[PDB]
Amino acid sequence: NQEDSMIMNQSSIDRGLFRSLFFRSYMDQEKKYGMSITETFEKPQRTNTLRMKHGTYDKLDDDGLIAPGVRVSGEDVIIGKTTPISPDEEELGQRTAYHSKRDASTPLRSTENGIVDQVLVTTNQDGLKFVKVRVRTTKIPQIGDKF
Amino acid sequence: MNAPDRFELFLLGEGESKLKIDPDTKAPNAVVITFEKEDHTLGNLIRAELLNDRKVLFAAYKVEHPFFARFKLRIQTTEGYDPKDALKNACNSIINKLGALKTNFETEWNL
Amino acid sequence: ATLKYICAECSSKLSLSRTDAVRCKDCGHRILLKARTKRLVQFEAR
Amino acid sequence: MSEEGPQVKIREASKDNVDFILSNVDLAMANSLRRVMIAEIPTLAIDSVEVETNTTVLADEFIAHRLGLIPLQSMDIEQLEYSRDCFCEDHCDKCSVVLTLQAFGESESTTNVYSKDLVIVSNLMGRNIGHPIIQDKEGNGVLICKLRKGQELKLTCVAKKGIAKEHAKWGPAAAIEFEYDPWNKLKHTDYWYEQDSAKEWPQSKNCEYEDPPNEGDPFDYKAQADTFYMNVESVGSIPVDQVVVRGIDTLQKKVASILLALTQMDQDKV
Amino acid sequence: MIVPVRCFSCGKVVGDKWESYLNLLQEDELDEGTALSRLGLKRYCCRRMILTHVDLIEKFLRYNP
Ligand SMILES: [Zn+2]
Ligand SMILES: [Zn+2]
Ligand SMILES: [Zn+2]
Repeated sequence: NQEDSMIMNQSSIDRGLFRSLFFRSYMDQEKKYGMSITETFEKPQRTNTLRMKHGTYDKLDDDGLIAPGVRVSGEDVIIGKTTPISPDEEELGQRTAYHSKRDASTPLRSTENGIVDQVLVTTNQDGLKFVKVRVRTTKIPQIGDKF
Repeated sequence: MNAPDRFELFLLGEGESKLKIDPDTKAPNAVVITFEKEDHTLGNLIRAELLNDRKVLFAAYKVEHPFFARFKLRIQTTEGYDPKDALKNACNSIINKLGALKTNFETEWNL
Repeated sequence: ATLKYICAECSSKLSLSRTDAVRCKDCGHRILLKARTKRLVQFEAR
Repeated sequence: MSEEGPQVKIREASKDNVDFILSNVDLAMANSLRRVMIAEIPTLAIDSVEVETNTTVLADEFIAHRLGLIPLQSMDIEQLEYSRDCFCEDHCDKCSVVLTLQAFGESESTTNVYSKDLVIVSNLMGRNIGHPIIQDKEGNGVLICKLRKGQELKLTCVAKKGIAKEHAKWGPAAAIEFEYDPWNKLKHTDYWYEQDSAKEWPQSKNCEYEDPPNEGDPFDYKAQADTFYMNVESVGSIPVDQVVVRGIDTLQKKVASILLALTQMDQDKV
Repeated sequence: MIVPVRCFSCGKVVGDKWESYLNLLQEDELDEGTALSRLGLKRYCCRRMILTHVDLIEKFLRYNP
């Protein structure tokens, strides 16, 4: 405790001194205008997805979402948003096969690490499906924390 | 994040023997012993008993850093009194006193 | 068929799938809760 | 140190208290004993929680944390295999105790979930361990959480063996009073004062067990520390007298283990 | 948000005293200090665990999910 540094009782920390709970929310929207291209939510596949991220999608359900209680860490994908291949001039869909299912998913921030708390599925005033995911994790006082 | 495993406070790891005895070069009949996974809960007993032995010239210890459960013990004795054996004697002594402590408590408790 | 989500402001389960509309059949709400996974979650009590 | 030392005298005693006068001992041992009681005595406690159902207000790990702090009967903890040394996969009845918790808001009023509601599932094999310690005169051992009518909680717990060094949840000591040299005769401390330290500082209760120093006395520089006043408590998992005895046993084992190590090296030496 | 099982500074279980604590304040109508004493909370490092506890869980349970 030499400067403004301090000595904290580890046993007290163990019991629960200054322990806190942290929440973070993610979100995404269904799509824009269906001009020969639409966007949605659905679990992607390594061989049936174009420009897939370097994380994982095996924690996603049918609609690309994760049920509460599931432990999700780091680069793990939480919202399996998909957006059709756009190799053409108009930036719309295209007559391709495996790569037609181009994704546009959302994962956790690379430094995050916790479990899914709550998932909300609604629509905006434009009738567009909206996904919002809240996750949580415990913060336990470290030697770099400020008090 | 990068916090150490609490098991490392008392359980020996791979390649970690409990004790390591090195010979000092700064003085004759003197050794330095490393206690792995062991703080001065035990260490302070050892020094205390060593200093009750009139054939011991030096007995002291230090914990070089609190991040690690390690304990340095330095022992210097008079000629012929191998410091290693001096330590062995200190241990025997401590245990014998603890045995009596237990017995006296149990008796006092029963009464 | 499959419990995809549960109505908000009402314990009533919806179990609706894609294209079935987010509107709660018995409330009119548009919230929808995914509901806790079937998988058991282990915590280190430590 | 040769047996004719530690004179244990008990002033007061109860289920969770032993008030000692430990005389004829080395301060180092008095302290070492204090320390070993604080953090090197094995106990039983929930070290893993499976959440099956939780529609309560409290977070999953919030509850799990609380469960780990509930004291469990540890009388026969020495008969339970230490989990780190258990060759049996994951866990088993020989090295762990399984408890479960099932609660539902049957009433429209707030339903309280208590530690008394924990149920042991695994086979104790006749060993006196696992039973939630209940010292509440109302029978309602430790409040785990409160529960609203439409909410439900279903948990599975696995208790293991461990020591406070691993985590404070394992400690049984609670608190240990420790004092020596009631009257400042050894001059181990220099009283801070703004006028008269004899009046400014409160006289310790232990002072009645030792004759007051005289102003005509010369500093007895030959005197050593001795006669330690202690008061060991207990969280209930281990009978307060066992807390002390087992603490002593632990030190014997610790010294014996380094003695053994010395022997082992001598055996390996030429 | 419920009473901490065990005193942060001691490990002394105080998670089974909250209910009876409130009763001492209500049914018996005792001074908080004397109530804490009646609970056996001698050390101030344990007294504070109850004396300054904020029971928020009662407010949380006012919501219907
Ligand atoms: Zn509804
Ligand atoms: Zn096992
Ligand atoms: Zn306290």
